[PDB]
Amino acid sequence: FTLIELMIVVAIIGILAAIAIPQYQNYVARSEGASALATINPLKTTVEESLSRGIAGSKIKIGTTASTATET
Amino acid sequence: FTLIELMIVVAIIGILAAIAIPQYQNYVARSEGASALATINPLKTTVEESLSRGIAGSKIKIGTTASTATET
Repeated sequence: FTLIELMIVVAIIGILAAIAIPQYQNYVARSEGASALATINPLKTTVEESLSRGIAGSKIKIGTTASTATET
Repeated sequence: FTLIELMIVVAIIGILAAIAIPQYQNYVARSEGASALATINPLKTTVEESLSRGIAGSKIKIGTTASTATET
């Protein structure tokens, strides 16, 4: 092992560092907003259809309970 | 043993000395800086990933304790 060998390794370590890391939280925030909008968008169909069929607005709830003829 | 033998030995001892020693603390300092940067560089990934997944910034600590769903 020579000192030139180790100094070249140190220089290449420094060069391999310093790689600029761009902003990434904006991408995550935008994806979260898109996911939320895509999650709550189909619920417009449920509310509108239930209101069209006469189901009371107070009877339109959120859950996995089996919807009856009066509750959705 | 002759005096010329010993004087040649003394002269070669003096010649074998006087070898200039260049600066070396700069190399050690540069290697230490590179090692520190390479040590703390991967911690950027941990912090960014934990913040992306919603883990609170105050919950991102340093240690070998097993990270839970809320602490990293």
